[PDB]
Amino acid sequence: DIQMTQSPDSLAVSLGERATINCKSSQSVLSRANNNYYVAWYQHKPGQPPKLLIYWASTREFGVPDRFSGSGSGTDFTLTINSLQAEDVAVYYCQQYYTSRRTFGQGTKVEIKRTVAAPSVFIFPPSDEQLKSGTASVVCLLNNFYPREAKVQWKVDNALQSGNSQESVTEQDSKDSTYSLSSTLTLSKADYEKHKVYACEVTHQGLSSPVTKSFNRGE
Amino acid sequence: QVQLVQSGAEVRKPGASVKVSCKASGYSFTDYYMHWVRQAPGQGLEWMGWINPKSGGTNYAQRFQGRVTMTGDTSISAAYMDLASLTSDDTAVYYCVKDCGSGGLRDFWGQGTTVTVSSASTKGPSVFPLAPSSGGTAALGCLVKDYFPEPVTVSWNSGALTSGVHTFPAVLQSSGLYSLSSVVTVPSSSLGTQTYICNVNHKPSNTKVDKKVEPK
Ligand SMILES: O=S(=O)(O)C[C@@H](O)CNC1CCCCC1
Repeated sequence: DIQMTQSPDSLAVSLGERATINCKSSQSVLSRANNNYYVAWYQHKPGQPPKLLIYWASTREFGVPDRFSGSGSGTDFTLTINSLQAEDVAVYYCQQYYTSRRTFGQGTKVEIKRTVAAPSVFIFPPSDEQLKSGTASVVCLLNNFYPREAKVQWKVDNALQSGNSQESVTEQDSKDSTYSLSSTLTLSKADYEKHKVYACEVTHQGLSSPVTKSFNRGE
Repeated sequence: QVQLVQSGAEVRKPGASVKVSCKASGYSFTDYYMHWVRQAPGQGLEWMGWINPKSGGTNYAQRFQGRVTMTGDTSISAAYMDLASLTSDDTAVYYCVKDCGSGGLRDFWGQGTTVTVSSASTKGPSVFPLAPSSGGTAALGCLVKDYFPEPVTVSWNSGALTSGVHTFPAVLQSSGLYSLSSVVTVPSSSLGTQTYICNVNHKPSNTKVDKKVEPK
């Protein structure tokens, strides 16, 4: 089958600057009959199905802004976004349709590159309502930071926790180009009521040193 | 111009099969190709196969050969994707895609059908407060814990409060149940005057909860 290898995986580009996304076919995708490359580019955003931008490597689909362009040269395909706008934040995929079986590339996530912004950190103890149930969730919020890379370290009575937390991250905010992240530490009610000091320690390149938010159980 | 209407979300146990439908209207009903594309959590788009609903001809990706069957009913402009021997690797959104002729737009997509492969039973969430406890601004929220299947929606003050709201992607817990957090930042001065209610809806369990969140 024909493989499509995209690069890079992730691209950060300043507003109004040029984004370049690459895709390499494992074999020719050129028709000798019409000299067209059988390559498409798709844009995938939340709340909408994938959207065709470019077909036959370089033909823009109706309704696609002229800042999108495609190029094909043998096995190398490029999608260029000139004058990147916040609305262009998406995952982009190449696709070959040279063969009867089609192949997507793995995708490239495009974000707006803004200046580094440190997170604002907040910690929430488990509710008394939840404690009735035999589980405790401790929540740490990292608000409005850039870039997305951040380390959350939970500590309980200064013991570093590993494997008992989960986190998830918002899509980039369209107005300020930041991320937010929530981490949840799950522990038994018995363990929660045994220990005292609950801390969320945040490492981020916008901070000089890690920031800790903490509470003492019962205060 | 063209609508591809897909069947509703499905839950299946591992080893079961699922059949998803796609019904076209607006342009043609016979000689076009319908494709199926899926997206599993954290993964890229994956092309599954095509069917020509006029001829009934099909072609499947090698990794689904022997496990997928696509069929068509040209009389109701319908295409079906039947996937057998389901595992958690088949939890995904499944999209139908029409291949158009020359003249206009080259393709049209359905909105997707979510299939969840799990042994978990339908369960409505518990909703716990994240009570406000930082430089003129306070954070508060709702923890929406232990529900199945996806999705849940959260609004604030019946959708009147949008500024500073962040609703995180759900996480799947080792229990097989999902958890989601929604937060909002507000002026600290507002915590005395203004009420904050998170509106949680889990349609799969017919569970709607309004939780008022206040300082402890
Ligand atoms: O109105 S919406 O359907 O958007 C969300 C709905 O759950 C709100 N219910 C109200 C909450 C305040 C007290 C009266 C009941």
